[PDB]
Amino acid sequence: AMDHVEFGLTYSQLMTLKDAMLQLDPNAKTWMDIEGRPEDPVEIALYQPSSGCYIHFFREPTDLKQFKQDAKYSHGIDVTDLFATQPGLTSAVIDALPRNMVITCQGSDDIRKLLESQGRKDIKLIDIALSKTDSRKYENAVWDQYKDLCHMHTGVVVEEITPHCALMDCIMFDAAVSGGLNTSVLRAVLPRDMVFRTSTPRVVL
RNA sequence: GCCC
RNA sequence: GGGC
Ligand SMILES: [Zn+2]
Repeated sequence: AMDHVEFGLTYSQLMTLKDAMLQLDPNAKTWMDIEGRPEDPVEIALYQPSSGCYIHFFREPTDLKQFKQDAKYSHGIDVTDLFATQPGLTSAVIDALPRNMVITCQGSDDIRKLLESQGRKDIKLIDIALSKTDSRKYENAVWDQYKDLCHMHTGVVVEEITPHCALMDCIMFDAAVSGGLNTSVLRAVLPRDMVFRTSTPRVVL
C-alpha cells in the first residue's frame, strides 16, 4: 500500500485515553471478553470487579457477511448501530494495557489471537475453562441488574436464547467464580465521546 | 451457519 | 466439548 497511518486516534485523544486507563489497577483481577472474531472484533469489554471499573466499546466489522451470520447465533448486534464507533480504539486500548498484565477469560483462544495480533504476547492469560452451564448461572441475575449498560443486542438470537454481550459476560463469569453476585454500581472507564460519535449538527449540508 |  |  501507499497508506501509512500509525494511529486511528489523534494525540489529544490518545492522551485522554492514557489518563482514563490509569483508573485500571495493573494488578487487580481483570476480565476481558469480546464479541466478533478475534481478527474482526465488534464488541470489547474489560472488567475489574474490585473497583467496579469497566472498559466497553464497539467496532464496525470488515466482514459484513460473517457479521450478520454471527449476529443470528451469538451477539444479536445490528450493524447500523455500529456506525458511529471510533476507528482505532481496539488497537489504542490494547496498546495502552500495562506490560505483563494478567487477564482472566473464558476461554482464552480468541483473546490470545487478538492480543498477539497487536503484538502484546507479554500479557498473561488465565482461562477459567468453565462448562456452558456453570459460566452462565448468574446470566439472568446480571442482565436483571445491569441491562442499562448495553443497549446493543436487539436482534433475536437462536440455537431462542439471550444474546451474548461482552460486558454482561465479564460480569457473569466473575459472579460464577466468586459464587455469588453482589449488588453494586459499576463505573465506565472511557468517556462517552471517545466510544461513539457524539456531535449533533445544527443543519444538514 | 462459521471458527477452535 | 468450547466459542462467534
Ligand atoms: Zn453488549
